[PDB]
Amino acid sequence: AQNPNCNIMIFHPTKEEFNDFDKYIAYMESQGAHRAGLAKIIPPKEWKARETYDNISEILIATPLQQVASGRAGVFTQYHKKKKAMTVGEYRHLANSKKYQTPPHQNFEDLERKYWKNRIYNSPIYGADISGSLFDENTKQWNLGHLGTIQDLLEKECGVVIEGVNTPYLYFGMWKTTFAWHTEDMDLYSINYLHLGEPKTWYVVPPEHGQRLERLARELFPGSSRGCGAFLRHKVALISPTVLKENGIPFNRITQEAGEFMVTFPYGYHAGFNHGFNCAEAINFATPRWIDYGKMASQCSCGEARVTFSMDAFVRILQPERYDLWKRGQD
Ligand SMILES: O=C(O)CNC(=O)C(=O)O
Ligand SMILES: [Mg+2]
Ligand code: NI
Ligand SMILES: [Zn+2]
Repeated sequence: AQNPNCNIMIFHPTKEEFNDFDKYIAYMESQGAHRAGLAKIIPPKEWKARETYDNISEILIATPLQQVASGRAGVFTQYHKKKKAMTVGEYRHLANSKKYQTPPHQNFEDLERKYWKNRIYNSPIYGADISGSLFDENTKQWNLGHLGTIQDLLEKECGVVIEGVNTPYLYFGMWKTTFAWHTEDMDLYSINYLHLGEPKTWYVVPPEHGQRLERLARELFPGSSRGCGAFLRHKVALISPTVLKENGIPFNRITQEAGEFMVTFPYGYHAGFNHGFNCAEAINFATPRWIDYGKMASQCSCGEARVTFSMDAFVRILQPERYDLWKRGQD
């Protein structure tokens, strides 16, 4: 078995190997990359996402989210308070202000320590989940707006044609902005490209061990667990590496830098934080190997998780018994 310790793997494809996205994902899985739940892909030196980022300041963040925490430093939830719209140039200036800027630090490890010590005492503002793309239309390789759609994959594998579309999302971050522990909708893959700015630190649980994280979460968030049988779908819970180690939960960590891709694999729980002002682009995707994960994915029916238009068909086709109850949740 390849990668039996489930380590995060880092790949350096050549420009020739960067041509065929599907083939490269399958290659990474032949080497055991998926067992970690997360992989890093460093693009060939010849590649670029676009020519410059000098002209992005007028993108609008219609609904910036202030991420307010409750709990203790290693075990907390966050809720998202909606703020007034602002441009990316306005948000960048805010991120760099004395109130929000990254503190002085020695290295990524010192910064990580400071994040876990102090995150709960601040409420950073995240420009998350903005439909759009920063890839140039002429970028032919690993262009996250030009990937094979999940609807087309389902149709190719299973023969059924379904409604829905699959487009990317932009994330503008600042110091301490946080992504809570989650897997993707319908336990899909994700791919995330850090276009510019400061790094993003990731934590990940191997898919084969995801239920250990879920059992810890039920213990640590007992009211939330009574409310919903899949409450990590709400994407609000944080658990620190120290707490994971104390409870024996297998995980790994890695820091993504500008210019790098990360891939999350089906049922790979992940969480993390931004180091400072940055911009990432991410999208879900599927492969043939996903279908069995999609059929088994948990679902939130309590009503809280509320998701995209395209999830309907995935539930309806892959999970027809659950369909009815899940759709009650969504309506
Ligand atoms: O970058 C973020 O805030 C969150 N990203 C992801 O969970 C992802 O790409 O799958
Ligand atoms: Mg602009
Ligand atoms: Ni994700
Ligand atoms: Zn729920």
